[PDB]
Amino acid sequence: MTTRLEWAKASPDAYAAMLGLEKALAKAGLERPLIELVYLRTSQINGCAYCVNMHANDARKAGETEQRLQALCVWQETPYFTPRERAALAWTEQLARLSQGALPHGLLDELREHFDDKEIAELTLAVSAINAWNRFGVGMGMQP
Amino acid sequence: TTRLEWAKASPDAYAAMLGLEKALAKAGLERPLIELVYLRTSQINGCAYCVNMHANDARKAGETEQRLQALCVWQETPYFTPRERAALAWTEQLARLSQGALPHGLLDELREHFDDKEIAELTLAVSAINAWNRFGVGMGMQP
Amino acid sequence: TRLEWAKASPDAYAAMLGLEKALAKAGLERPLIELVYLRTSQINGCAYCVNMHANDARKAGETEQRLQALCVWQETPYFTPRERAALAWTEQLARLSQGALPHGLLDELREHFDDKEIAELTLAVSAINAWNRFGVGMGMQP
Amino acid sequence: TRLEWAKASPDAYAAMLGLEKALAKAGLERPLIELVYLRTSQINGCAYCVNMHANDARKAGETEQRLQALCVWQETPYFTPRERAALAWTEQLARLSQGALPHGLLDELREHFDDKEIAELTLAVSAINAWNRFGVGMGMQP
Amino acid sequence: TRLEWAKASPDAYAAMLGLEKALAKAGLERPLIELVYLRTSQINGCAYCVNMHANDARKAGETEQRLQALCVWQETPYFTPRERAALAWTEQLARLSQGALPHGLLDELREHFDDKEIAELTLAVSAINAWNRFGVGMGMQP
Amino acid sequence: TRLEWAKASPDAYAAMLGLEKALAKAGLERPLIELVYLRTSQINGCAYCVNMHANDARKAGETEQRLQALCVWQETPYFTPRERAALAWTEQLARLSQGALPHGLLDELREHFDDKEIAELTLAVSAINAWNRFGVGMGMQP
Repeated sequence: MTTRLEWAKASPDAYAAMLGLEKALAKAGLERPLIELVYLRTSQINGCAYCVNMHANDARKAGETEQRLQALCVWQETPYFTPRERAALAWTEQLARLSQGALPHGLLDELREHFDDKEIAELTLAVSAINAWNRFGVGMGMQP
Repeated sequence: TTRLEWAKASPDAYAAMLGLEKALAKAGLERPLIELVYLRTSQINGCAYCVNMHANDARKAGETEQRLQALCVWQETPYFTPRERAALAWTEQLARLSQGALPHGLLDELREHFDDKEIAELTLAVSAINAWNRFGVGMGMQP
Repeated sequence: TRLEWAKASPDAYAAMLGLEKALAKAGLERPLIELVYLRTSQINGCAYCVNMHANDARKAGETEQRLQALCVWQETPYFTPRERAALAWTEQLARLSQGALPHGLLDELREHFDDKEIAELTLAVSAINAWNRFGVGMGMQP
Repeated sequence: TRLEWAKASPDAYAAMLGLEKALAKAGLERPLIELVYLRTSQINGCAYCVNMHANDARKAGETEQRLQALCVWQETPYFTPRERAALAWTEQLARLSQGALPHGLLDELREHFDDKEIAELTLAVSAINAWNRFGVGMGMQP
Repeated sequence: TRLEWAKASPDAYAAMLGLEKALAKAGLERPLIELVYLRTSQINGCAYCVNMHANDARKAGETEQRLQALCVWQETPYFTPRERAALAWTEQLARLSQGALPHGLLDELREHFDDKEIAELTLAVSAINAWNRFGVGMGMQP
Repeated sequence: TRLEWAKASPDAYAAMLGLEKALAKAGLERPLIELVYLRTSQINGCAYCVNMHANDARKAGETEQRLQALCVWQETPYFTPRERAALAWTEQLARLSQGALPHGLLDELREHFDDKEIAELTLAVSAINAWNRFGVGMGMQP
């Protein structure tokens, strides 16, 4: 990492609070490989190069396949993802671009074809946290 | 009103999110600035639950009907301090992170008004409301 | 202001005031017109109009809760089905430059308004769209 | 038309007609106004107004080359520095809902128009923006 | 032009011409291809191509009313179902960078065209999208 | 695929292949071309092309760090000045439907490439844009 402002040095509290997001999802029932896809697809949408690099590397270390890794930015028209992963990425895409308009009503319905309500909160936790990391990532000018 | 009571489905999720709130309660950054950050991001993201909560909180604190109504269109008004306007510029750009690059001279601009600890706390504020909005919209919360 | 356009062109101003005279004599509820003006001025980024029409709406006894929730009205229970159908029209027509409007849309507001009300709502929308272009164009701050 | 808005509200029709009376009296060139009208109608997707104003410009003869190049006017050499300035304005005010307008813009047109003219141009912009909303919303088709 | 690219790379020019050579041989009707070419060049902001294909279309018959209405074709009564299907395809493939194609679109197209004609329509779309890229990139003017 | 377009139109497919034959004879580095193809397909949403060009880039060189960073290339240190100039051109021309090309942009790539190289680059950009339209349009999946 290179950065324009060492935000964990300047505010240990903020850094500790953000780790708390990670600590809660580390405990989550939701699969780590799904979460990695959510982190990776979100960081791509948000243009956070540090987080893209980080989370591609982690998904790959856990053996994520180069085929799914390269195709994730265009997942909709690929045969590579399960209906469960696809519902979670639809959620991810829409919630990454929340500034752009209303979220479709039936999206949460589609999720619950594939996930229980606890998984959905954990999923939304993951979206929420990466969107948070990306904002420090890009705002503080961090680079891989 | 909600479609999914997520704080009950995942107590860990809720605590962690409260964690962000506990950290900003300890922040040096002023609460009335945090309220405008929260209210404005909530407007941008279309979180009607959060817009309602944070408008209400700013007002009780609080904080002036003219500034609350003008906030959505702050840029072209004379109601906000140079420092508030630096933070609101930051807030607008970071709400719309999916939409493109961040103006590369922008962080330099809020360095004219905040120190680095404050920048970090501001970005924490920006990041937390962005997160709460994702919950408010995702779970279909209404005022 | 950057350019006092009413002094520059008295004719333009009186044509613009004439829009207000036509809808001052409209059978459409004033409080609703106020919400059309405020929402449109929000969408178009006209601080002068936002301040003016929030202030007039409040003066006329609109609620703070409704005034602060207007920008996110879709996901609130504060507005009547009638107000909601007008605000959906307001929103689409504010953004006319950004694509087609759904054809089912006029049929939908037809369920809430008669044809004279629709025509009057559309005048309201056009007028504030008009006022907003002068507001922003000429650099008016509130 | 799906809805006879002039029949439904005679006051709306008369107010709008009054905007056309003000600009009929204005100093600003008619051929410039027809380009403003046609370009806005293109951006707003009002097929009724595009057909009406392209026909009217052709009738006053306006020049098929300029009519066909209007929609891409920026990278053509068919338009004057004064038309280009008015068309930049037209473009920005059509799209007012999409964000703020660049502050240099009003400064730039003051290099080509005096303040009375700017007020008349802006009236033309607002007027056609208004007609387009009636045209599209009421489902007019040529 | 800012860069005479055919001279710089006669090979590039030769492969680009090969697109036009294949479409010359196509079953698909020339007047439809001109509309596709015209509408794409409008959308992509290539004034060079706009000028060229409006001119070609007209000198081949085709009708001032249809040429002025092309840019708002959707809300006009001027175009056949066959042409409407190709223009929707054209609009969407012009704006490929802006999101996904409706899955229904190809099926819709299949009601009016055979698969050979679709392939040829896609070639046409692809070719003008290619020509506009040189046209705008190399700073060519009409 | 939803439509075997090479069988429906052998002539379309031969023409498209002739674009690839021309760029195979180009001086422009193949590694640079695979990045332009890959980045364009990402932007245009062609999963078929993204798979193919990710795979060919990896075969041949080239280095997971770069493949995964490409979609966010601007904010990485992984790409050379020459490559960054070509990727700015690629991004802009991918999104031609969205506005005017920045006016100093050719002159910037001109600091890194001679004119032949910038007919070849623009040929690559144009060809992958064309391939993406067949891929998305015919509903091809990897």
